[PDB]
Amino acid sequence: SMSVKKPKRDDSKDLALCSMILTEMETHEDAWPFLLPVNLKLVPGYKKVIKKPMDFSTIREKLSSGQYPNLETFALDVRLVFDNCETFNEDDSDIGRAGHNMRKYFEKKWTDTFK
Repeated sequence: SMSVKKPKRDDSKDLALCSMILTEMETHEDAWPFLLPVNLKLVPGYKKVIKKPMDFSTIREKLSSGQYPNLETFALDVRLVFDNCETFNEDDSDIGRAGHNMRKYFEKKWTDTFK
């Protein structure tokens, strides 16, 4: 509350560390469904169904331009990529499996870097 604060957690490296995580997600062999925005002209149903499209290149541009206020807004966009994937793709599909694999990969890096 006013003039009453928990001890200051050092967040000065968060930007660099989210960049490193994002690099590792970018270079994973199962990243290919997620590297670029879904083409809304060429994929029937996507525009109407997925209210907030997100992809790794969009996260990279947001990260590089100071559009994440803190490390949690960064995690929310990464998770959005996988949530969108599950919304549109069957689990038993190459893309559906890719999304589960990448979500697992991300959540481990996230816990190990920050928790």
